[PDB]
Amino acid sequence: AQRVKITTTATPGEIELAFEDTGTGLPVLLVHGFPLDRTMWKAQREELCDEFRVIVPDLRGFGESQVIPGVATMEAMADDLAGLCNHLGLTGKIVLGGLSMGGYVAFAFARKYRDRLAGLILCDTRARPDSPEAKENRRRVAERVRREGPGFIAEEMIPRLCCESTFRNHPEVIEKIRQMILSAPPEGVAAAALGMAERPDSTDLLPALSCPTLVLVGQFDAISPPEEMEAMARTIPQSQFVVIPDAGHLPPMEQPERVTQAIREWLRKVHTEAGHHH
Repeated sequence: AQRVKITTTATPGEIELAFEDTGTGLPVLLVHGFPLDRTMWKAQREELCDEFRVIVPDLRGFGESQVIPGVATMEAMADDLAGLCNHLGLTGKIVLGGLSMGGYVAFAFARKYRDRLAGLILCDTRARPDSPEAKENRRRVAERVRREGPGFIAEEMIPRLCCESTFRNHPEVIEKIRQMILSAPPEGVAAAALGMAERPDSTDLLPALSCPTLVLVGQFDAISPPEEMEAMARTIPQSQFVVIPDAGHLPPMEQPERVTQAIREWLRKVHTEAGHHH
């Protein structure tokens, strides 16, 4: 992995991001969820790099990236991604993928940087904004995590994040997810919780998308359910909708091969060398 100071149009104008960059060719940036880090996309990075260039950052406040106290808006996170691509000389089109919060970041990027997208991958995410009770819950999580750290988040969320078959067949995956949550910087978690509370509604963005979009969901996702994601896909032009069997909310980790294959086959259709040149 690398760590670089990037220039970003969001406050505070410069930020140090940790990231992985593996493979050559057409760029695919994959954005983790909340409270996660770049390692949640490790299987896809390590496999897709035979055919694509896979870039996987720790977002501001997460993993090994700089923590920026206050509010980390979805827009700011998207600005940081644009700045990372600028740093790397990836100033043409990319495919951008995200899971859950990472999907919220992808929407923010599509609003602002639509001309930089060859495609979008939306996994286990939602277009609606937070309800009032969800906003209040973000504030409560922020307040507490700053002081107590993320253990309470792991305790609440682990039983909800993955399907029963993952617990039974892949206890090592459960433990990796637990460690990922437990390691998340307290103030980074807080700043992102507050940022999520204030994200806009992306419902009307969806029909306005101008690139192919892959919509992926675990069969047993209780958090961003398949019925909701299917309904989302029906409003996105040039969508492909894929339900990953025997996965909950974290298909990339629970069913890594199925997710890698779904992404690979879709990328072959949408992210071509001739499109990069012209």
